[PDB]
Amino acid sequence: GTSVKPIFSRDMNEAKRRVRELYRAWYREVPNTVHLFQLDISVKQGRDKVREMFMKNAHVTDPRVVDLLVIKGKMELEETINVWKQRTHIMRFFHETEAPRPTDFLSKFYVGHDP
Amino acid sequence: TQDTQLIAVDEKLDITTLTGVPEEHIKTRKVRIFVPARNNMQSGVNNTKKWKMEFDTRERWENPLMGWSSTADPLSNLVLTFSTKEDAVAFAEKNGWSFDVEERKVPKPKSKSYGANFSWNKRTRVSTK
Amino acid sequence: FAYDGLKRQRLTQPMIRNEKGLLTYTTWEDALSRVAGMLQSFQGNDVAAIAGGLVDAEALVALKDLLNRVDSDSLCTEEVFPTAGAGTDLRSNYLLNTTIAGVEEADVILLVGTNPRFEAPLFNARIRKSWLHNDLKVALIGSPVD
Amino acid sequence: ILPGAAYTEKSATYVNTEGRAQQTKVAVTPPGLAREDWKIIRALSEIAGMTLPYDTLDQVRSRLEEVSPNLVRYDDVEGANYFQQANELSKLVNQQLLADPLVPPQLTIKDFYMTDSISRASQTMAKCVKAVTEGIQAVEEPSIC
Amino acid sequence: DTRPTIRPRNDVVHKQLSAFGQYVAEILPKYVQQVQVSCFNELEIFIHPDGVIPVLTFLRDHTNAQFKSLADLTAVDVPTRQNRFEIVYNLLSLRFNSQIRVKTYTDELTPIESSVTVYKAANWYEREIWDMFGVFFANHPDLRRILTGYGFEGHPFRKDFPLSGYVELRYDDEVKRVVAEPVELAQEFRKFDLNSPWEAFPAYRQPPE
Amino acid sequence: LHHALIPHGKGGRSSVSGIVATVFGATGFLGRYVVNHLGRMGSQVIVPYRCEPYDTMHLRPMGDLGQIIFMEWNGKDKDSIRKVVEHSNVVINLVGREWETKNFDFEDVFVKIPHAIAQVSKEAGVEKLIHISHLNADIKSPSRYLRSKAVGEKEVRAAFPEATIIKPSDIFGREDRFLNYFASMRWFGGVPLISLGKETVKQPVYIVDVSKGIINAIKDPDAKGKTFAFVGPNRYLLFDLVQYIFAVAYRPFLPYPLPHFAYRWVGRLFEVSPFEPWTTRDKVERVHMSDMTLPHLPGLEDLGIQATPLELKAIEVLRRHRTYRWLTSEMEDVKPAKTVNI
Amino acid sequence: GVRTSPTGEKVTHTGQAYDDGDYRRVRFSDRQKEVNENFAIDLIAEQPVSEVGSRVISCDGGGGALGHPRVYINLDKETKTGTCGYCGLQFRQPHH
Amino acid sequence: KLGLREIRIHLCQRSPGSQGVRDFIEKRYVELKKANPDLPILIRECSDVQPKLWARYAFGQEKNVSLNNFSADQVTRTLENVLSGKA
Ligand SMILES: NC(=O)C1=CN([C@@H]2O[C@H](COP(=O)(O)OP(=O)(O)OC[C@H]3O[C@@H](n4cnc5c(N)ncnc54)[C@H](OP(=O)(O)O)[C@@H]3O)[C@@H](O)[C@H]2O)C=CC1
Ligand SMILES: [Zn+2]
Repeated sequence: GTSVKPIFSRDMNEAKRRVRELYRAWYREVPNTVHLFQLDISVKQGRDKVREMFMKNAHVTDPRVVDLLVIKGKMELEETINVWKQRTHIMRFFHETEAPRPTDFLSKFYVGHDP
Repeated sequence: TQDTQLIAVDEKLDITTLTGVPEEHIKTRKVRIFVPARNNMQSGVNNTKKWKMEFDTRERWENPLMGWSSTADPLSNLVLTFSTKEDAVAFAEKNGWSFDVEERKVPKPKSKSYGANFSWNKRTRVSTK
Repeated sequence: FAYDGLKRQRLTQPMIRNEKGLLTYTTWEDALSRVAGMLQSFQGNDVAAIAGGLVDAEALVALKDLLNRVDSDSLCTEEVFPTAGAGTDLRSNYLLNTTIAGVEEADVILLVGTNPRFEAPLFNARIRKSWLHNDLKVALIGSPVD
Repeated sequence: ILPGAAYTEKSATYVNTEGRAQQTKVAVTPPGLAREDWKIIRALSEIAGMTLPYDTLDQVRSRLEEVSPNLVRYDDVEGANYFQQANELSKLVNQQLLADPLVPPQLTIKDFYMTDSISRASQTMAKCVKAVTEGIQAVEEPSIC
Repeated sequence: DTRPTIRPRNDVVHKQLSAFGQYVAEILPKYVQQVQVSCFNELEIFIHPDGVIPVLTFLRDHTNAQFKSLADLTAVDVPTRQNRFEIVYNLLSLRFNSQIRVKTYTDELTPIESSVTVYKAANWYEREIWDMFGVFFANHPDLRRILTGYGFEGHPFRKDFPLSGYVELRYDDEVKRVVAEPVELAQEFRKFDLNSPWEAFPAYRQPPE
Repeated sequence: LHHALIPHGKGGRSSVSGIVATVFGATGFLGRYVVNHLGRMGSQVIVPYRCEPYDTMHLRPMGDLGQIIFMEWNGKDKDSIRKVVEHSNVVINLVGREWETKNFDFEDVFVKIPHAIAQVSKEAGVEKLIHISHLNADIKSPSRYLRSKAVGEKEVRAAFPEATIIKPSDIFGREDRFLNYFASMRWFGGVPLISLGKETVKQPVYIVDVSKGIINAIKDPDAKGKTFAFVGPNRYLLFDLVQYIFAVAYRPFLPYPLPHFAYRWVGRLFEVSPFEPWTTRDKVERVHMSDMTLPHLPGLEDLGIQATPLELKAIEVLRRHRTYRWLTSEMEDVKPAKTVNI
Repeated sequence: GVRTSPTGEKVTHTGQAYDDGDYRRVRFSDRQKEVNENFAIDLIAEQPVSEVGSRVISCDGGGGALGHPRVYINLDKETKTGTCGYCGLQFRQPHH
Repeated sequence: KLGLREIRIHLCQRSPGSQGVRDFIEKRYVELKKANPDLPILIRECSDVQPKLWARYAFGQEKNVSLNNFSADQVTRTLENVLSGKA
């Protein structure tokens, strides 16, 4: 029924807690990768990208779900500070080559039959 | 049943946060839950006993080099069989797809009688067998 | 065997009249702009629309709303139904009230001024099926068409 | 000559002769540069200035629900009523019958196939019309299948 | 044997394993939910998810079982079943030259205790299952992607995942680095509806629901 | 529109944008990026070439199968141009070099052949010819290159009235020969600037913006006949620009004045090399030519492309020139240079 | 057989030919449009019709297992010579 | 002029709340049509739909008013109010 087995967190609050030290670690992590990975973006240009994912992932309310991606974020952070990823992998977050996609209905109508 | 700190979560299941479906393919795409129609040129009915969920069709343009059927919708050739309808739809909300449900069309029960082929007055006498 | 019509004479791109009076291909913008430009000018009951045969209910309601924000309640259609009396107000008038399946339990029928064989072939089959089994008494007033 | 889609290139809602609104799903996308039908008027309204409210397919059906509540309920004959009041509303004018016998436009198999734009355009329909107009031997497709 | 095509049947092994099926069921009635032996002499031990650690230790340590080799650790994602994923273990008993299969069920969210302690082989199999399917395994030494590319999102072996995927790759010169783009096939995968509309096996006919 | 040119598919590698481009002289700095954007959206590019096909290999992996087909053309033969631009709708002209080979004078690669593509394209039936010429193009400029470009614009416009003329300022990028020019100046002792280069204001523009400018110009139905001037956001005095370059490269800056007649002599000596010259007398003049401001000329923002300041994407060009010491140094280490603004 | 298009292209057996504008034609320039001259359509017409006398005639296509599945053509309609649907060889009764 | 371009009622065939409007159209409808022959009183009906009245005025103008559990005379006044302002 409603009773489900929680992963680590026991309600929203410490689920809200775990997203913090992920942000705590990510924020401390940005400037050294920009140096180590020889990135083209600025130190400022990394914090927003770290930031914008977080409230992009904001409609989520289930405590089990919240703890599930905080592990994925931790793993992504894990596979970043050992330079396991590469310049291309990190840059894939910046949708650079992909041209901007329209948003208004009229532009959708002009390009092709798609919602 | 487990004594493993059973929290009573109530919010409806939504794993769209994790499946990784890109933003375009999660909201805009509409899935249809239906029982496949019996192929009319056949007669067997084995293919109409499992609910199937399929996604809407998108653009199909011909490749310039050689005439192809190139598309750019990954969720095109993806059907999923389901035992019962409520179990099929439970997948849709869980994956947050705007669903459309049909109903299980089944052949209505007919009454066949070989004696009718030769009646005395009823106008159902078959002209030739 | 009508799917091949979909591959026959088809419209692909917007076309507008040139200087001389021959339709020429053009982009979507100017075709819409020309329509939108002079739809803006005329208003009132001088902007009409005659829906065809194979039309979408979504298309009908879109045209109805667009052509009523210029206050033109002249939305017409090819088929003609008597507006005297209920007209379109009462749904019971302009539809098959008995439903198609209902003809399989009717006793007598009165086909009036129509040829259902070529107008609605499936509807004629149900009459035949009920005529075959239930022994319905078909009556026709109009053409002696078979 | 704003080009629209066809009845197999959209997700429209066609209602039958007994008031059973049925949805037609998209099979093949519209050819060339043609778009959907409601996507023409909605796009036309935006540029013109009197922008329509609905922007997606679910939106227009919801509005289509607002105008009439039966054209959204799919595959269910919303059995109407009220035959009798439409009767005394009808005997008002009383008109007058003419002397022309009731002759349907369709009288022989010949005129069956040539009905609509899709049918007239198609070649196979023309072949069937040819088949029934002249004798019973001037129609054959060479095939040794 | 007059029949030269039909595979021979080994009833002695069938009886032998079935008796051991009653054995394991009686020893651990707390977790074992169902036990069956297939026609080709394979025993499936249907356990409850919390029994992953206790039951496995029994077959690995009990003198009369001695299953001391983790053959494989897989899951078959069934979108139909309420808890879709179904984790499957295969164990081989060196002393009794027999193979056993303990199968358990799990949804996307509920985690399964990692069998690394009872079977240190499971450790790398543990990582693959999460990577391909998304079944998270509790108290694991190091859960991480093992197969997919670094930063790859989604769980590929999941049925809802498309065959071609969502992300392509190519070299783009204005950035002088490999970049990811939305998938755009030069040819869509021609799916084939190669299913006979006639029943194939009257023996396995489902009940007339 | 022809049925094989109707746009199709979401913009991508396998998408049919509907453009049959004929980018002339794509085997270069400007040509490298323009095809990349053309290849990205999906567009048959004829990409004629004259050099060894090996030098065109990097041109290959930027389009779908059968989309970057190559053809062999000669600059002094009309028939080669006609074959290359026969079946097409958009022609991009990027021919032109910064030196004077014995087989090609400056006026040639900027009038003679650019006349040839311009004239033949009109006869063939092209509709969107786009010819590129320097923004500073003056008829009486001290340098022949800048003179040849100016008369070049006049002639192509006459032959092809509806030919969009793009007027870029100095373009910087990885293989730009503009930032690399000053970066390579460190080899020959200090950095010689005439009158310390304190009376020459330059307004460079990043390569990709002009590349997107050409692409947007093709799509734009109003580019017919217009003459765009592609320029960067900020103007920098040349001395401060060189200060910025050597700061980003962290190499020591050793400016010293040099009279104009002596630098011209130095340019003469460097022209002697029978290989790719490093600095010609013409090149010395260009460094002195300040980018004339042409506000009446429609710029870059009208197309839609927002200019990228050189401060952001400067390490791309100059990270290579840095020694191992300051190789990992970031952008914020060096402050933005002062900009004399309009 | 192989004809010549107005542009100069060679129509294949299927009748495919890139038309006048047809931007795709750029590929054939500096190359050739590969066309097979041995057109199957007219390479079977000149084969004579067998005058075998019977009502049902088998057609292995030559070589037995090397041919095509053995089909029985009915040589009864005395207007049109029966042809095997696998190879196109025309068979006919010897006009009684 | 925004006077009564069209009138639309949406009632349920069987919902007890819709009973009131059903009685209204059963008795007080023919008189309404004779009073305003030009004005179309659409009676688009359905099932499990609460009794509801729609009014269509001039350019893109529509107003809504529910008829839930409305009595017979209650909805006659409701329409009488709607068509009172024939502008
Ligand atoms: N900052 C800048 O560099 C600016 C440049 N421009 C103009 O843009 C154009 C391209 O610049 P950029 O890409 O940097 O130049 P590059 O020298 O890097 O490339 C020139 C291109 O033209 C071809 N080419 C040159 N001369 C001939 C010839 N005689 N016959 C055939 N092909 C020839 C080259 O082929 P190959 O490599 O084999 O010689 C190459 O494809 C030039 O006209 C330039 O003056 C305009 C404004 C600013
Ligand atoms: Zn044969």
